[PDB]
Amino acid sequence: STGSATTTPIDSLDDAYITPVQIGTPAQTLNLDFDTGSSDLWVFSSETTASEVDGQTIYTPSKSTTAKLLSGATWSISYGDGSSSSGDVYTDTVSVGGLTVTGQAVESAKKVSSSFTEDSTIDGLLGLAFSTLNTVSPTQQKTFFDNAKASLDSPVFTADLGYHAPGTYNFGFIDTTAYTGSITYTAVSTKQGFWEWTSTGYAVGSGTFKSTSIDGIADTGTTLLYLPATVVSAYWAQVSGAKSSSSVGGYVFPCSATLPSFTFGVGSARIVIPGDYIDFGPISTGSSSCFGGIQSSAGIGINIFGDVALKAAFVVFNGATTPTLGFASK
Ligand SMILES: OCc1ccc(CN[C@H]2[C@H](O)[C@@H](N3CCOCC3)[C@@H]3OC[C@H]2O3)o1
Repeated sequence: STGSATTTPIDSLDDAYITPVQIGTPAQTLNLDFDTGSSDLWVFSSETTASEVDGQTIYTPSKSTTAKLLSGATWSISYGDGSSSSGDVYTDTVSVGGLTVTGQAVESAKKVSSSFTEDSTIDGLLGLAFSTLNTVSPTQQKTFFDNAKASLDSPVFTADLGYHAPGTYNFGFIDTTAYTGSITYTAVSTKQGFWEWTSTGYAVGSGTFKSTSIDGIADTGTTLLYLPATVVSAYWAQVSGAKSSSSVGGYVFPCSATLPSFTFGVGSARIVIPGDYIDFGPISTGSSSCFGGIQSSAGIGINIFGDVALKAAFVVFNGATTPTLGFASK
């Protein structure tokens, strides 16, 4: 089997991407944030505290003839931005772009934090990291991909995120028309449950390539590119007037600036992030100070190849017995 679904930026800055997902019988279509950095599938629901729902589409398990309450199961997730969600669990039929899984754990939210409430465009998350990170208790549950894996033509999915444009998630096949040149594959460690790999280095603009190992995760659920302080300093040094601001919470730069590209290494291959991918616009409405899309990972503990990096590539999440990651230019 295979599946193919279009993924769309939620706003003009590509702050996140949503992908339509069919849940239940008859189908209830929710727009979910496909997140290769986590392993829960959770949704806004009929059970979510009413004051915490503001515009989102909800899953109503009582209206699904295939929904079954998973007895005694609960879930709770905290995210690094201080946001959070929690609730109970159903199993139900879930389909993505024509690919169907029966008995998928669908984690129904009873509570969500204010950041989720304030964002009407995201109806929940679909995790695509390794199932060891799933938060369901007392019995951990499997990801959509893990459930679909055996049935797929090939045990893979690909992420093809657009810059200010739609893109695609494919399951079970590699679309060889979606990239240029070759796909370079690189080793993955699953020891922390992530798609964790090691970049071979970086360049800033037309600068010299720096060979240096950068261990990080391929994370579609993170907006920006988070890299070591040394690297990030080297990047913003090439932007006149750029400064790290404590009050704003990272590097900002004059909106009139022309941003240099950023290149990262995948083995001997090179992925080039165009400079305008690194512009996330005025820090507040009407400001001439803009927020940078490359930020320091120092306060995180791990480097994160978020959408800013991934959208510059065609990315293969290879879930073979020994998983690997593939990157191609496009
Ligand atoms: O956009 C919608 C949304 C909500 C939750 C997630 C999934 N990724 C999250 C990521 O894990 C968190 N990291 C990012 C890097 O700095 C440390 C904290 C951060 O906090 C929420 C979001 O970014 O996406």
